[PDB]
Amino acid sequence: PYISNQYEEDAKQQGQTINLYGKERGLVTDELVLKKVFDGKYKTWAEF
Amino acid sequence: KDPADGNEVYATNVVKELTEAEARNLNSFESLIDHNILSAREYQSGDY
Amino acid sequence: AAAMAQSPASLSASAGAAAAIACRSSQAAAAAAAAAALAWYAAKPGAAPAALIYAASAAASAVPARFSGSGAGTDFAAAIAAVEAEDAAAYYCAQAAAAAATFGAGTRAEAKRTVAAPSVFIFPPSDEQLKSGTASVVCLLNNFYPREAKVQWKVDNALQSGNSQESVTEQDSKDSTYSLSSTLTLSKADYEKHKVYACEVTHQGLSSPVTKSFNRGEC
Amino acid sequence: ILLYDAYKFGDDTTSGKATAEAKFDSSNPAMKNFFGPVGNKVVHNQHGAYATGDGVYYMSYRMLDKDGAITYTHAMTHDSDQDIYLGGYGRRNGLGPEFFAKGLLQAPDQPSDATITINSILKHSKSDSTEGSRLQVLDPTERFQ
Amino acid sequence: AVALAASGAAAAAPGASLKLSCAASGATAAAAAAAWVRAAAGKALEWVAAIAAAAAAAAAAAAAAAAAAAAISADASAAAAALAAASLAAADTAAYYCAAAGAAAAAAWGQGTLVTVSSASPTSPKVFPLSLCSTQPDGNVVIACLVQGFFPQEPLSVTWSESGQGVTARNFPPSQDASGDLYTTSSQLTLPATQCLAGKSVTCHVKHYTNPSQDVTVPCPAVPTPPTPSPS
Amino acid sequence: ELGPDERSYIKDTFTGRLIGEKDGKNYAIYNLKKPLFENLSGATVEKLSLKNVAISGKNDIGSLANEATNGTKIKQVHVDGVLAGERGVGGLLAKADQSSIAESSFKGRIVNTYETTDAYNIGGLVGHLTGKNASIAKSKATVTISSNTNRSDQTVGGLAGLVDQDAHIQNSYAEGDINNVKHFGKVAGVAGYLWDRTSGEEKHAGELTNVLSDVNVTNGNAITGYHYTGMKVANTFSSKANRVVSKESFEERGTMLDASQIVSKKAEINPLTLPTVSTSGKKDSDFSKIAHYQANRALVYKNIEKLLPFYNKSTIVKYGNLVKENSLLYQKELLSAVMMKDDQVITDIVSNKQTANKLLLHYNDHSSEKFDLKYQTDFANLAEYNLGNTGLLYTPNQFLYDRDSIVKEVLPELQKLDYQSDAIRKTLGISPEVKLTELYLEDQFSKTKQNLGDSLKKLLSADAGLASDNSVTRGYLVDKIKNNKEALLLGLTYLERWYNFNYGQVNVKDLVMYHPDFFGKGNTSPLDTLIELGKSGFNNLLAKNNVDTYGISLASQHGATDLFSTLEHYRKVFLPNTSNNDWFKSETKAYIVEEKSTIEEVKTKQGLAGTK
Repeated sequence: PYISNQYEEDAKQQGQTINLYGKERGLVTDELVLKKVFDGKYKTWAEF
Repeated sequence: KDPADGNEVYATNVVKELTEAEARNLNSFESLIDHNILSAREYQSGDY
Repeated sequence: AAAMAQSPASLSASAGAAAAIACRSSQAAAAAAAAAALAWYAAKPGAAPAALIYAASAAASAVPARFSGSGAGTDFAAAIAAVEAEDAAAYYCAQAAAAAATFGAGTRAEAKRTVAAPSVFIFPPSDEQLKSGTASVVCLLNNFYPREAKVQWKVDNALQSGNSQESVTEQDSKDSTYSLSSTLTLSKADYEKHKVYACEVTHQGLSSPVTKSFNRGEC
Repeated sequence: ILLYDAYKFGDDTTSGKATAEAKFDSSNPAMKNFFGPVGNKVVHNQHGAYATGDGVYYMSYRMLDKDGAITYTHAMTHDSDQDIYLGGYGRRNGLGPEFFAKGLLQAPDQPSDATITINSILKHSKSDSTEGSRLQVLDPTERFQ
Repeated sequence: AVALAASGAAAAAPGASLKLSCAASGATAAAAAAAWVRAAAGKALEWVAAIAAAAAAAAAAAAAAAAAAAAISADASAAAAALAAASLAAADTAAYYCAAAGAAAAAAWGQGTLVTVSSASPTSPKVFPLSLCSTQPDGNVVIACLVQGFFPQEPLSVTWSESGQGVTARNFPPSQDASGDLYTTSSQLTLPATQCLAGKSVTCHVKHYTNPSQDVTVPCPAVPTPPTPSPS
Repeated sequence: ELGPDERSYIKDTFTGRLIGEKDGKNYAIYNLKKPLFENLSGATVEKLSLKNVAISGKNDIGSLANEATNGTKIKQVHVDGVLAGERGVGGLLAKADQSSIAESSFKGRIVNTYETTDAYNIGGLVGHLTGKNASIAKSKATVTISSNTNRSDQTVGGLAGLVDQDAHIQNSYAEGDINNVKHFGKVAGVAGYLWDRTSGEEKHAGELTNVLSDVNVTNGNAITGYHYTGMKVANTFSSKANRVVSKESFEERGTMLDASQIVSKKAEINPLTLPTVSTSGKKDSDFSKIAHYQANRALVYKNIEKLLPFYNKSTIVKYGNLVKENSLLYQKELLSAVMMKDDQVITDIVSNKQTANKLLLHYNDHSSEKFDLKYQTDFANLAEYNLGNTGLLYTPNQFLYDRDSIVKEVLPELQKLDYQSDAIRKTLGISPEVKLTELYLEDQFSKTKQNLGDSLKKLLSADAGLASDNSVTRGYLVDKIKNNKEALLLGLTYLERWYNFNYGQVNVKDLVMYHPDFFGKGNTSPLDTLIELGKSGFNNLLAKNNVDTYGISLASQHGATDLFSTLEHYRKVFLPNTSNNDWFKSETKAYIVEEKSTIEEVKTKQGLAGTK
């Protein structure tokens, strides 16, 4: 999840779009990766 | 800014020498993690 | 050929404004051909000119302007009224009274719109033409408005003048924008003299300066 | 995916791996009877290895030397990290091709290297003097099941 | 028929009339005629010579400057226009299209030819393919072939092998060289990212002066990153 | 008589303004060797048929004509034969400008494997469709077209290429195979580059309607090469077939072949009703109505016809009645090969007196059966042999003519040649700038020039059956070997260089270069294929295109589909009961090292010959 943007579509549905080669695509942010891999365990990378 | 994609959301890591005002505030071990400090023994002082 | 002057040199239409064309001819367009001695021809740079109307009494198929354009005498004034982005080229008027064409004139019916930013491109050393020794570096910026764009050339942090060549393409009807490509001719030894070449373009649309920097051998 | 070698052949007089790129007219039997007939003009610069996406080419690192596999894993990671090593999804939008290779998903450059890597190729027994400062995995196929 | 072709261009001896023939098809003298227009290119432009209908026995009024410098010959078998244009001056060279000038009788249509008259002879044009030093914009790809020391500008056609929907190919106007007054021109074209695959090769299609086309392979491939691991 | 460089037989710009064969039965112009008409203009050719077309030209080639300039109503035109070009190939017309072709057909090979680098529009039916009223209606093209694009502007399109300016292909088929070597060009089964040089308005590009193409296209699309948003194809169809993982870049349509048959207005002509001329037309060898004809042994008669060529039907049936049921002669049999202890002897007149040891019969079941041969009832006109205890008679397919009269004449001229000379550079399509370093045949050229006697004697032995004592036929052979000496030597060097690998103790350097009937199709002559391979061009003889050269020159003549199929076939005939990969590892000299992974699952999966 951290390096393979498999959570990209989720980002697009929530928001965080990015213009890649002239097309709207999902932007996988570290906040999304943290909220998806460890939803209830942590809230900030410092906490992790 | 990157030549491939127009968006500037991509981040590049930069290592710099911390100021004295930040140095005195590093008393807590937790602060090392929070103030984002890394050892200089093997990492160069230039921007990556 | 006497009527080499067309009313104005360049007249701009603001995306539907529709510029008015009214050329003046030394010979009076009054001829006994049972029609006014005036007609309008619009020609884009490249292809041969096409007559919009014949003798200012009828309108040809797919006319650029729906409004009629009938003129009499040496000087005639007409308004296209209907305006299209595609119609951005020189137009020549030929009298139907005699078999002669007033070439060398034309009207530049330019166009006014929001100053869209013009893209800037920088092109690196090329293996082809190395044998000739006339090393040339080209930076390209097209579809950028205003119509007049200032170009500069900087080599090794030094301004370059005279050697640099600037060419302006005809305005595209679809985008109503002007693109100018800078061509530079230098000797092989001259290329060796400056390590880095930088292209800078200044436009009314972008207050901040825009330039492209490239280093020889860095592809 | 093919792994062509350099085409930089070496005569018996050359001290080390010679850097004479062959020009496809070389008398060397390999160029005349195989590599030249299967034409594959490669850039062949003096040092480095690159993976064209559909293959891997060694220009400096010899494929048979022990340092050939440490470059083999790097080149393979660049060649197939879009639908093989990853779960099936492409690379991240920001990370480039050199991110998923030198730092991660590559065998270490040296055994005594003080880097966080996974020794997936080189199998070195404790018999060698390399046991001093091993700082890595002893056996790759044994440890990872 | 409505097809015409120019000829005899780009090398007219100074002080000698040049001949240009338009290959008109099924042209009728009564309802159609052939004319040569001095529209030239970006300079002082006037008029050349235009022919009358067959019922007029190929006789028409001509400009005083045009008169005695241009010769017109009409042949029924030839079915085209022969320009007998005389005492060719240095600034005389320009562009003329051979077609009926909106004649009331009937309409015959047009093309034109470009010739350059100078002491220096019709040097072959040279075109070279340049890869982009900086990365191209999202989706669109920018590749260009530069023409240097090419002669004559008219008539020269530059085309790109690959063709794509909504392709952009800005055309750059001839520019005089610092030495020898050589024409300068270049071709730029943009195509979708999907259209140009990695490793794909594009060749510029440029004609210096009605001569066999030459191709120089240009770079449109996006193949990136050459591995350079260091063993320390 | 073909002009030395004549473009076409009829040089007139408009021809056959009304050429119709409606008189009586349909009539066909057999053996065309150049375009029938140089150009066309408002001329309507209808009900014309071409049966054996072998047109080859440097310039654009068109079976019927090279260019239809205006309103040429081609109709009911069926063309069959092999077409080979370089600067551009066309099925019927290399370029149709403002011309419509309706209810036409095509069924022949189209080869453009030359290494040319230009903008050509090769198509199985028409090369370029540029007219506004231009249309292709109710047409069909069974084109096994093969070409090498090696550039983006090329277009190989089966039914048509570069359809432009509103030309519409309506109710057309395309059932052949397209084999572009690389994917650089825009190659597709039923249309090529539908887009136009001028702005691509959805209407200005082109139009397709009710079209079907079940063509085994490789490296390309199945319908349209260049696909965009405003696609103007209206209805397209493609029967499911291997696309060799399918690209799946083309529209998917259903089967129900019965519905597919209705799409074509005219299915076929076949009648030709005009029923005479041809050389391969008579295969009887009319076994029925013979004195001892039996019904159950009918196939056996055919199975013995390959053993006794140039013999009466009475002798054929008499020797077929002697065949027993225990023998393996009750399966379909292809042509046999005489071998002297695994040597593949071809020169008969030298080895006819010596008792050839073995005769290898190759059955249609890909089974090899070795019989003993002894020189029995020997004749001076035609050698004969016996087959074991069965008593069957075998004879070679050669009349044992005086080869020395041809050798002593053609050998000295063939000997005085050089690899870096001007004759070879002229035979090849090479300008004096480029070098011949990409052929890699210099050493093999010198070798084949040294021992030219053996190869040349083998060639004459299989090229033709000379039943003539008069020197006219030997003079014809001498002229055919002398007029194309450079091409003959180049083909003989190429076929010997890349085809000399052994199947155990059998070298196929003699069974591939010569003996073209080993897989059936005995009609082709080993001398004609050598000439066709020599003058094929510099790109076809190139070393990099050794896999595509077979599909163009050797294939469709030896009776095989591809080079790898031929290799697998030969592995079945000789060295049977062994995996082809094992034969590869045993035959080649490259040190092959294979390592199966330690996991039992992948170790069991890797062993299977299955691809991937």
